[PDB]
Amino acid sequence: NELIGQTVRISQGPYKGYIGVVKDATESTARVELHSTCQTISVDRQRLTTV
Amino acid sequence: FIGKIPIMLRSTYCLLNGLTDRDLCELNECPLDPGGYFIINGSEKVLIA
Amino acid sequence: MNAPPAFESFLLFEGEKKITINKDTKVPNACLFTINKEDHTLGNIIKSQLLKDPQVLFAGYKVPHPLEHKIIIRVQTTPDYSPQEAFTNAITDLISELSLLEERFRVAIKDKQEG
Amino acid sequence: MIIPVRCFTCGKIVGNKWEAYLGLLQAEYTEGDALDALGLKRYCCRRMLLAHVDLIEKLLNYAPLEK
Amino acid sequence: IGDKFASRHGQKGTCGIQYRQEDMPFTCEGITPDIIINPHAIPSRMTIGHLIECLQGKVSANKGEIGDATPFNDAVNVQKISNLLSDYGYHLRGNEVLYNGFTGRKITSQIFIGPTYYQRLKHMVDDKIHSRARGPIQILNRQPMEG
Amino acid sequence: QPMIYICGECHTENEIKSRDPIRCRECGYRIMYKKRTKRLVVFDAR
Amino acid sequence: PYANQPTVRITELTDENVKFIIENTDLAVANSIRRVFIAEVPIIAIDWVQIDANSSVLHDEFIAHRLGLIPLTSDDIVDKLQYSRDCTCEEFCPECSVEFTLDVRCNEDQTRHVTSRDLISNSPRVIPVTEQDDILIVKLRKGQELRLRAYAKKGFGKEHAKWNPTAGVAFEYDPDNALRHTVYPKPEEWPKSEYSELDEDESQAPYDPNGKPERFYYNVESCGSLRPETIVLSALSGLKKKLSDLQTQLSHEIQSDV
Amino acid sequence: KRHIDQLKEREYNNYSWQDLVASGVVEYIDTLEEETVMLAMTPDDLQEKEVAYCSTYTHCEIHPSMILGVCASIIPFPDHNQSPRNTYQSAMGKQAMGVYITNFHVRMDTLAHVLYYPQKPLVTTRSMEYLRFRELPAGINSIVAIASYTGYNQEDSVIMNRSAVDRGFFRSVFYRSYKEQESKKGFDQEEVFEKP
Amino acid sequence: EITPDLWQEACWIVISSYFDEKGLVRQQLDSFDE
Amino acid sequence: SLKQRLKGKEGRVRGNLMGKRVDFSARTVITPDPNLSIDQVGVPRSIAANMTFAEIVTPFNIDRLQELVRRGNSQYPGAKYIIRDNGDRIDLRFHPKPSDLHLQTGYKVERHMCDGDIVIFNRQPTLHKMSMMGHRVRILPWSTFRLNLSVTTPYNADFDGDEMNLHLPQSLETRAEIQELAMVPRMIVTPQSNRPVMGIVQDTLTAVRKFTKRDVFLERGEVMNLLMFLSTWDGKVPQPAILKPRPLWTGKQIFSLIIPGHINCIRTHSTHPDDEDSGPYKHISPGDTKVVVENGELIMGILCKKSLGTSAGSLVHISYLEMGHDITRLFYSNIQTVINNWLLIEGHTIGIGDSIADSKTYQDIQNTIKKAKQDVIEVIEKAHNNELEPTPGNTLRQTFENQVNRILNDARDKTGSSAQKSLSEYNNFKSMVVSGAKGSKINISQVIAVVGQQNVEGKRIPFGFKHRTLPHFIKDDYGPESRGFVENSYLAGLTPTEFFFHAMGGREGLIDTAVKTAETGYIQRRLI
Amino acid sequence: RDGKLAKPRQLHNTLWGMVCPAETPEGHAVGLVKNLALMAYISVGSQPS
RNA sequence: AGAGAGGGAACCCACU
Ligand SMILES: [Mg+2]
Ligand SMILES: [Zn+2]
Ligand SMILES: [Zn+2]
Repeated sequence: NELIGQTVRISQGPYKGYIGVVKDATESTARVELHSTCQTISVDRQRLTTV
Repeated sequence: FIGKIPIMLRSTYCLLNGLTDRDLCELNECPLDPGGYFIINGSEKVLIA
Repeated sequence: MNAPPAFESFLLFEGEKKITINKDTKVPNACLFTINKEDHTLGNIIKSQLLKDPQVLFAGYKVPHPLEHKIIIRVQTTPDYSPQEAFTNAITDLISELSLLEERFRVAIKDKQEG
Repeated sequence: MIIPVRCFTCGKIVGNKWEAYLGLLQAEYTEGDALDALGLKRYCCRRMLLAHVDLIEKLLNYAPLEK
Repeated sequence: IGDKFASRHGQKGTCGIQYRQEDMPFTCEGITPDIIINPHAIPSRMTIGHLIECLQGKVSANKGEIGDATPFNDAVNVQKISNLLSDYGYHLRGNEVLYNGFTGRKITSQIFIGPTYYQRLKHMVDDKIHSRARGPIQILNRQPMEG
Repeated sequence: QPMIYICGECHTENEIKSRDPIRCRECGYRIMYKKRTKRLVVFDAR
Repeated sequence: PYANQPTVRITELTDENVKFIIENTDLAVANSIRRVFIAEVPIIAIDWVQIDANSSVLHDEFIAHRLGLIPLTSDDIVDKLQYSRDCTCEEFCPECSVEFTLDVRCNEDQTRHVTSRDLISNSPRVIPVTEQDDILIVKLRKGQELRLRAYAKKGFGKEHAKWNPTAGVAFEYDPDNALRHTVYPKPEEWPKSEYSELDEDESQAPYDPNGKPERFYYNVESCGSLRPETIVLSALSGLKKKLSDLQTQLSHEIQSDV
Repeated sequence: KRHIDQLKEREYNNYSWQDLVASGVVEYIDTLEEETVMLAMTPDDLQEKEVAYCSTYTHCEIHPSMILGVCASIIPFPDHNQSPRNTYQSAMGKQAMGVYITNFHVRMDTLAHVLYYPQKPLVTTRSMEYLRFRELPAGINSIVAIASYTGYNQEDSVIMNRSAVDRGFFRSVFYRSYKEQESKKGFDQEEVFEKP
Repeated sequence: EITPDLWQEACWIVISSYFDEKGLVRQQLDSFDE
Repeated sequence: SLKQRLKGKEGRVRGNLMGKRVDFSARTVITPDPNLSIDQVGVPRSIAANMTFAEIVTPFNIDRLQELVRRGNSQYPGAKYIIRDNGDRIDLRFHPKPSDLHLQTGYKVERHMCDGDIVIFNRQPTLHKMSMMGHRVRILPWSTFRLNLSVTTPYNADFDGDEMNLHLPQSLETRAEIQELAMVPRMIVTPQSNRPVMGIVQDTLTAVRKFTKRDVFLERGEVMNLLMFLSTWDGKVPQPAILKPRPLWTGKQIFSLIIPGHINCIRTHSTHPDDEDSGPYKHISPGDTKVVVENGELIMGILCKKSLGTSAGSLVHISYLEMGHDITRLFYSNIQTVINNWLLIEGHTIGIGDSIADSKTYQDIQNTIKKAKQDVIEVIEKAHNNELEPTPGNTLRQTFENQVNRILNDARDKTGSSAQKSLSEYNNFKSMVVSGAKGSKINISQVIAVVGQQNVEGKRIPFGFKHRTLPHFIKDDYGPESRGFVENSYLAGLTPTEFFFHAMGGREGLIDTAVKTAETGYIQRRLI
Repeated sequence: RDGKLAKPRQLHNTLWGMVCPAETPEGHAVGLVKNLALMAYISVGSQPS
């Protein structure tokens, strides 16, 4: 996808304000490698805002 | 020239023998290190008695 | 790695009910109140208040697991008195006494700071 | 290394006490007198300064790699 | 949890669970334990030095001095440690009335509490956890890999 | 296009090239340290 | 069948701690108020740290951790701030965050202490608490520097320990254990509590079976993020709000069942 | 007493350990010579007149704590423990996380385990001053409670405080280095660093 | 004269002198030196 | 060579054909958890999100499996492989087009394992069949295998860095086979000694020993809090043992609520006097040390390890035989949960106050040590003057050695007995020893009174030097302190010579432990 | 290694003060691998002339 | 929307 390897910012939800890198992306959701925690979590594309 | 023989640190023929702690900190070597180990291919080796 | 996020203690999600009522079938007039995303800091007071009713035959609460944030409050009341009524009266009594305590604490602050 | 900001048990702000603790030590006080001169009643707050080693001063001797 | 901690007496053990401060028990003052260890780890292993270290730790943290724990001293026995601890408003043998963190009712037994020196070992659980499902396969024989 | 490296003991910075022997211009020190990245970092203060 | 009337008697009120007695209430109510002191009181703490540059001996995440535990003056702003995740803003705004900027480079041979004073806020009210000296964040050698922008957001103690306004909450009931909840093997060895009222001849009070826990003694010492009395006021308001929301969901569930 | 007076004022009189060896006060005794020596444990007990044991001592032990090794010297009250426990602690002591070296930021070590806020022990020995364990420690002083509880400190496990951990309690940092070089060979295979 | 009962603090002075003069790794360094 | 490739323990026959690497297996550290059943293991999410079960698409589960496929991989409920009717594998981690994500009856879906799945849990030295048992999967957040407490005893896993292996049965047939054969409820009673292997572990055992005492009374609120954790409670609060003054339930009533069905057992407490059943009070025990469970209700007695432990004829063994095996699983879970939750109110500890006896006991210990030491010395002076006569059957030196060992052993036993008469019934060492959960009387004697004689190879400390044990002793010194007898205790601390001799004894024990393993394992392999 | 005998592994009496009695690898190398005591010093040797 | 992986052997330290 286009979103793969793009630094994104969760702009909605419990994880709001986190900066991460998209590992996998779909039509609906996308996995984000969080820069802060040692964990990769999946969020909706509507909640993501690229830098 | 016969050849090169390894030197364990903090010896009498190592570079940092008798150097002050300030000089060691200038060389990025801590004064806390007791030496007594060889540097072979970047690996620190200890000769077990 | 497998660390749960810090907001799992108090934040619900879509499809999660804050309170779930399940009528017990072992004894008459008993219900299990499953409170999601809470801990002892609610169930303990609810249990203590439900013990003050003369019409509650059993008032207890337990956490199934400390790593999963939910409590179950089991209430058995006397017949002719619904346990849900006891629960909604315990909540109101707690709110009343806490508001009274807050007002009295305000009065105490005014007394202390002004001599 | 550097002094913790909060006492691990209490959360009492102890990170602002270290330099004053050293000043009271060099002013010829005992360590307990220095501790309760800084106002640390609970021993869990007292161990934060009484057993701290200021290692960052050792870390600052080396020249910074980036410049 | 699963991270391997140890005392200075061979009293190792992984982290069973982590409670927040409000769930952890507390004394008459606001002091909560950082670590809660098993009482059953003592009697068979017989690490009385762990208890004496804890008692001397209370004395040291209250007195404001780093305590001395040389093995063969004869100037520091448990009775002198208890007498020094009694002067700081504590029980003779380091026991302190812990209040329960959940119910608030004070614990019937008097919990032995105080500061020890704990060491975090190199062994985490993230370095040791691994699962596998039809992954890489050896070439010499078609069996799964090692490690 | 050139990558800026910090010259170890020299602590100065210089350009580098592809297939370029790693040498400083001040004293020819062999150890270079790559500069910190230019992209943003964000840390949860937990 | 109803709630007893509690009363408050404050023994002292200082800028650090508040010491008071709550009488005529249950044990669970008293313990919950203590737990709400520790956890459910919301304050303002740094949670979003962006390191623009860093050359200090301490690494980035260590500095971000130390910035997290710094207490902030949130005596009146925390009631106005929305929770960051609840705000409809563009992922950050002055209604759910407070901006801090640190920009320090050491240009002298002296070890320069980057303290809590170098944290510069845009909101004049939300500033670090530090008479007392400042909170040491990181020391700097000559040539080292750190630049960062830190956003502080509203949160409470359950989320993280950096949102804990209380330094220590001492709580005890029945200091002479007339209830005999705790059973001393030898009560002579046991020191008396601060609130004991027995003569030195007597060790512990006589047992009464009809008694109940009452007259709870509190010693709430704040860390400086809040005044010790507004911690109690916010705690009581928060506990009442939690019960009110629980009642609202209870009413919805009951109406759903019927 | 004069030896102690000249030994306290070191760096001024230049009176070292070798000067005391030259003074005929201390000497090195090996294992063969220990078979033919009458060794006093401590002077406060084995040189005062009593119902005499031997009264023919030749040497005196300096201090019994010097019979232990480097890792058995960091154990507080090791004689109050059981010997297997001391051995196991000696195994664990070479494994505790901590600041292993002062120049760890320069070293490209593989599996570097360092700690955020290491502390010196409140309960220490005199021998830690000479291993410099108070300058590069490994561990944190913790307020432990030995209590049966919910049931997670059951069989050699410990219950920890989440808030304390959130305050930097034992929060370590793990470094791992990766080395790689290219090989200039006979033109058949040629490694080179580039973005593929 | 002699050290009657201040011996407890007098022995560790000589221990400190030994470990300031020799060190912990005299075996390795002296063996390689010789 | 080929022969070298086959002949070894790392060859083809043993290393590859007998014991081979297997897919669908996980290995991580275990940490305790008392809030899940004995047949439940709490596996992490990242492990469950990597090990898959091949579930066949049927019209009953076609909608559920369809939704899981729609989630795809890494959406934990989802799946990763979908297998066609002709054995064609389709990835779900690479996000194919939505067209080939349909499901008709016949497809296979390798879905991430959820709660209720069956796994095989084993430790490494599988010396018996209870070291490898089947558990039910429970998904818990953190990254460890949370398994129950009572399963520690068959596994011999003490959570101090132990990591276990978890195998997943892939077929449904083998899943049913494990459920019907290798379930831990079905592996409670072992065939090797017709006794249970689970038992009740240390902390629950001590807390239940203190719980079932006669002087334990519970307030109504505490009773309801305890009864909240009973899984087999029919919702009827029992009539209190004390009604009019302060309605107060006895702990035995709550434990009678625990005891399932109607089972009848008669056991004896660990501290039951042997002269009690001779005279009167044989049915009304003054010490409450006669365990009688009658008609499913605990009549009387304090339950030590001889009542709930792994001993044959215990309460749990009879619960297994008279009742079912699922009922025994509920019995174990109810005991652990409710006794732990009462232990929260009660609290149990151990400290330095439990290791100190009063000065009168210390005077008795020191007097006994002095008397025995003088007796050894006078035996020595008898041996020097040839006034000691040899026992028929051995030399004069051994008549001497037998006398010295006999005197020192008598001193150790007498001092231990005099020490263990002064616990004052609140000492936590006695609390753990009487319940039998952890420790023995010897540990109490060594902590309080005296460590005792140190031995190397079954005899005293040998003369390593020339006719002396250490250079601090005179030559030919056969006294107590010279030959390894330690008169100090762990509370007072050991002198350096006693410390060294104690280290010798510990070294001998560690050598025995380290050398025993390989020989025992080889004997087991040959036997099998 | 892997010897069933015990004499080379045991804590002999002459290990007093020269070698630590407690520290040892507790695996299959008990007593074989040892750690030197603190003040113990290995004689570097001189000429007998 | 281009979809798989390989090294191998040897020897040290620990882990239960
Ligand atoms: Mg183990
Ligand atoms: Zn340069
Ligand atoms: Zn906003």
